[PDB]
Amino acid sequence: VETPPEVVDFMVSLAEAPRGGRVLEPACAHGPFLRAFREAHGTGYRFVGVEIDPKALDLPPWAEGILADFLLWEPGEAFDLILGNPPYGIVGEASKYPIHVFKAVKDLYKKAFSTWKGKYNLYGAFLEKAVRLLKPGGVLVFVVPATWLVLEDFALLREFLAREGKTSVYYLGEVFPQKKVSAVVIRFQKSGKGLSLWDTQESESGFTPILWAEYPHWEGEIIRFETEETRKLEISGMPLGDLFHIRFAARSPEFKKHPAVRKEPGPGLVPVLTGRNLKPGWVDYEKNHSGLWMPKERAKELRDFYATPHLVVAHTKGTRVVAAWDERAYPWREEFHLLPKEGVRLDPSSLVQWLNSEAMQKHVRTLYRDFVPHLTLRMLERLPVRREYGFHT
DNA sequence: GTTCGATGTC
DNA sequence: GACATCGAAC
Ligand SMILES: NCCSC[C@H]1O[C@@H](n2cnc3c(N)ncnc32)[C@H](O)[C@@H]1O
Repeated sequence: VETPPEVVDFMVSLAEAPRGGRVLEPACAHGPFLRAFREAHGTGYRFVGVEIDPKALDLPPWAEGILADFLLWEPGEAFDLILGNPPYGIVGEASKYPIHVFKAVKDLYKKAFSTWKGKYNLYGAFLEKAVRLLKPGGVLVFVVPATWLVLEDFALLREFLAREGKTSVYYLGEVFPQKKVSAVVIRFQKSGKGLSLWDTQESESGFTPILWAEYPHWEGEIIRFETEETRKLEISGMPLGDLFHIRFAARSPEFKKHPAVRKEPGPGLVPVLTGRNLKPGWVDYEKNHSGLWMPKERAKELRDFYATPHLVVAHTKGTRVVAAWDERAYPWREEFHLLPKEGVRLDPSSLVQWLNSEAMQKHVRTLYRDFVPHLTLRMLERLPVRREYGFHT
């Protein structure tokens, strides 16, 4: 894992520190950020690097190297500037997640971080740790995944940043070669308040920040790339979430242990559908992509709504809206399942067409770009639906 | 119940 | 690029 030169340069161009100030690079290894900052701003600073793997710690003699777990590190003094690229990843069982540590250690992280939510991520913890290590007025500059702009797992982190100081977010995108992640650079200052969202332009000369929008009273709300168009479209109709209760499919384990489910096709048996069975406007009821089969009528045992024809919206087809009406009412292993709320009148055919329209695809693409490889509930809830498609009585 | 991916694999 | 994880985690 290395950070592209132009990314480091761009980040260094956003960093600031007072003469003789303390500068730190967490999870430094050989310290690419300390080197770049020193070459750009001089040597009149106290350079510190923290690395947990001794084989990786390799700093120049003018910097102070510290062997320790950054997240549980307790220095004597706070810092004026913290910059770097923290490790990303969920802490969990190796068969499913990338970060592997003793449960007791994960317990220590949970105890130390007030923003730790759900499965959380190593990068969220590094952000909180760095902010806590920041001296009043101090500045932090990290490059991390863009997922924290919209995901629930990071609601406390956003709320934390909003109340601890001022934040600027610069969208980069997939700037890490052979690394499947959409990234953003965050410049946080432990003072003031508000949020500034910037887009960037890449050139040979490097990255150039382009001011997109400003939210002076940001309190941790989901961060999006709004435009006059997205705004105009959102107030043109009722949020989809006000018309439908939104549930998710029962998970693979539930099906796998259910006595009515089989690993092979058979009479009276039907496949448990997945995102691969959902297409724009229709459902492929024949193909089996889950390796699971079961009698249709028994599906209501895992989720009661599996017995009722209803609207289905995709979750993992990237940032877009793919919907279809499940007229047969099949058992599903994935996707969103929307049940109309009491008094809600709708036109399935027309609503489906609206959800799959090009206009809708552009709407979500503009707002959430490629932060995450999904259409999340938070995104789905806010989709605007006008009277032509759904009406609340 | 439902969330998230320095995604997993073609 | 196509096309979506899928189950451990809370
Ligand atoms: N800055 C480069 C991206 S992160 C990878 C580096 O982070 C170091 N690292 C991972 N977890 C760490 C932790 N908890 N504390 C300090 N360094 C860490 C790794 O050893 C590796 O050198």
